[PDB]
Amino acid sequence: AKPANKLVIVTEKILLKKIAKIIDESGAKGYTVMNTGGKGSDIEANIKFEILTETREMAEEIADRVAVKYFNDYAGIIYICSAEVLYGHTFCGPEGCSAWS
Amino acid sequence: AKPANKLVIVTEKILLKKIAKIIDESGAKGYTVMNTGGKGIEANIKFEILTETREMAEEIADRVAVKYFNDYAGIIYICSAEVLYGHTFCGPEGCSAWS
Amino acid sequence: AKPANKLVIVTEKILLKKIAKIIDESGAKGYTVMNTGGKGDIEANIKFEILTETREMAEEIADRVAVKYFNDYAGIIYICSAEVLYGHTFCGPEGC
Ligand SMILES: Nc1ncnc2c1ncn2[C@@H]1O[C@H](COP(=O)(O)O)[C@@H](O)[C@H]1O
Ligand SMILES: Nc1ncnc2c1ncn2[C@@H]1O[C@H](COP(=O)(O)O)[C@@H](O)[C@H]1O
Ligand SMILES: Nc1ncnc2c1ncn2[C@@H]1O[C@H](COP(=O)(O)O)[C@@H](O)[C@H]1O
Repeated sequence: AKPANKLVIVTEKILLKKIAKIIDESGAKGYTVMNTGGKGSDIEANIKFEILTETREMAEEIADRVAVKYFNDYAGIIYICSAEVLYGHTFCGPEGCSAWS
Repeated sequence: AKPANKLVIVTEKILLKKIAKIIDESGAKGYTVMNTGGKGIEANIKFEILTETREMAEEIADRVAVKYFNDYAGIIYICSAEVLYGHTFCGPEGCSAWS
Repeated sequence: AKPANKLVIVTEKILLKKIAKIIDESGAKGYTVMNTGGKGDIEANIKFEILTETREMAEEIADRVAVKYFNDYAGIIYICSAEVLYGHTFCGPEGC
């Protein structure tokens, strides 16, 4: 297994394209996105991104960039969870996530 | 970053309003909720609530489980999380950027 | 609270039933599944979340999925630590 930061961005659904381009520009190998309801009926349409990154620094770069650009004007939260990747074509590399020395 | 518990509640879809009410009264600052499928394929909902303290997450869990989970299907779990940004969650003092 | 492993499988929509069958055959007590988008242009996929009591049960599911499918289909499998606070089946009759 390969350690990973699971970066989660939940924000207003209109920022989808802007945030995807920030993720693409970061070096992250990919991302998962989904529609969600958020309260912060009072529920509104949100989007949640989940981005597994190899380093804490890459996660922080993405978080920082989204927040500095958008979080004055739009509701959102960004957090990280620890994760381990077991299988992942691009995340772990050709030798997979359980490489030996 | 500010330590948080990510409280997850997966349950029957018909409980959405009832559980949102509990989360609202808890002092939690917000929540996410989404339609999901599940087997325990049924129509489910999943709530995600970040809480500042483990006690808040446990009180919400306790309230929901006692009120509904002997009569309806449901699972409640927590993940550790660190909040980097969150205007309401971290408040004015920010997400302790240098802690 | 009862420690748990949260196994997450993101993969192609067509494998929904096939992966569900593998999760069940593993002894896992349940799973959640949802429609997602991903890049890895955004395309439609699915995400499974499976809480397991043991790490080996999570890796058994993971191994069986990846060997059977990840040469031919897009996907990622990862695990997060979790604790279950309430669950009928996960914790048994005496609760978590
Ligand atoms: N404590 C929280 N737990 C979960 N989601 C939250 C929380 N606070 C805010 N959010 C999410 O992010 C938005 C709130 O943004 P903000 O008020 O700028 O933190 C809402 O749409 C929620 O979906
Ligand atoms: N072991 C598990 N892993 C992930 N989700 C679960 C698990 N057990 C139950 N669930 C979810 O919670 C719902 C209610 O569970 P249950 O009360 O066991 O029928 C299910 O329909 C699933 O979506
Ligand atoms: N680093 C990552 N973080 C989050 N999700 C990912 C990542 N890499 C891949 N995925 C998800 O897994 C799916 C298939 O990935 P791939 O097989 O690598 O193209 C993508 O469409 C994403 O939903």
